[PDB]
Amino acid sequence: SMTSHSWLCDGRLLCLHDPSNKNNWKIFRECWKQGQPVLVSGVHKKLKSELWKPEAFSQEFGDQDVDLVNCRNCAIISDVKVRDFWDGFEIICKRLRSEDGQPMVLKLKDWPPGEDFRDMMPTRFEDLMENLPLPEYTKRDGRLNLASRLPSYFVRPDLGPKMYNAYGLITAEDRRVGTTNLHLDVSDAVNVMVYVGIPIGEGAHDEEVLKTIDEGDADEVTKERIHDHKEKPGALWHIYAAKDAEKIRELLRKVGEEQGQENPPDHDPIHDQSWYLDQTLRKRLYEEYGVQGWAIVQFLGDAVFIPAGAPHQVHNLYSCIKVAEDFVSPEHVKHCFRLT
Ligand SMILES: O=C(C1CC1)N1CCN(C(=O)[C@H]2CCCO2)CC1
Ligand SMILES: [Cl-]
Ligand SMILES: [Cl-]
Ligand SMILES: [Cl-]
Ligand SMILES: [Cl-]
Ligand SMILES: [Mn+2]
Repeated sequence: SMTSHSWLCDGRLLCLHDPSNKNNWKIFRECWKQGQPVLVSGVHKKLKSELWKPEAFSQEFGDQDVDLVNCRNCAIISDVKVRDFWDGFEIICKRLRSEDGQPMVLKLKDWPPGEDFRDMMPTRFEDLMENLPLPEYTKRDGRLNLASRLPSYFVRPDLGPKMYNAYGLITAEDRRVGTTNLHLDVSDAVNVMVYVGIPIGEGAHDEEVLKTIDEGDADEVTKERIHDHKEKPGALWHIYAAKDAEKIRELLRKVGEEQGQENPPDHDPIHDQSWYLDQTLRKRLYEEYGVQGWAIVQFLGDAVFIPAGAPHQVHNLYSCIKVAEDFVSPEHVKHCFRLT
């Protein structure tokens, strides 16, 4: 039977099932006020699927100049054409190679650049903004989005949305690497998975994806979404409550010191965006500091709601296109205030 919602993370994560249900706010606001993330499934069914394909981005925009990041070692690949990224998205024999001769796991940096999404892609902008869930929170002029209503005493988010494009991590060694490292945002965000590319040429890499989800601490109901419904998993997230951010900084200062980094006692390892919490670090956070997080698998069409101030990291299982919009909910406006 169709149902309004369900629970993941053993009851700790709300999953809303109908992205356009006008009564979603009633279930949402109780979880959101407690500083929890929220998942909304089914957004892909509301979109024009032909606007979100890697081959269309390559054909329409392929001649623009961009920088890429090598996810395995953080090396920057400077001033290449954006088609050099898109044409290797799903076909592995077309990817740029490292010196070792392996195909690289790449992230497309800052594209479209700054606030240019709306100017470059007006039809994509319309399709996304008209179909975001919880529209009183997430639309630029929603009644519960304070972004446009705040004085300079508050840090205001840039004009969005922002696109996040990267290949899937592949090997056993890749399990310890992030697509996006641990960081926090002073605004709320909604992050939508609009396309998942399961490759060909090394298509059989499906069993290391299961070990990554399992070792990632994913709950038994999330594991059922693969085996039972054959949905496409895009990315493994870890999110932590805003209230736990200082204890995470204490762990990362102690590990930095153990690894012979030489850091002043006050430096901020979350702001640095230099760490990915692997299975060893996540267990140490729990055992030594008493901190539990949320392990979330984002499938095609899932919208992840990330609370302001919540530390979070992202690990792509397959090649992903994500589109995110920042907003300022009244529940979390304290996180962007410039005093006390
Ligand atoms: O006590 C709180 C509230 C959450 C409980 N905060 C202190 C830290 N904080 C900041 O430093 C601002 C300075 C400009 C942007 O972030 C904001 C949040
Ligand atoms: Cl909060
Ligand atoms: Cl467009
Ligand atoms: Cl709403
Ligand atoms: Cl990063
Ligand atoms: Mn973020």
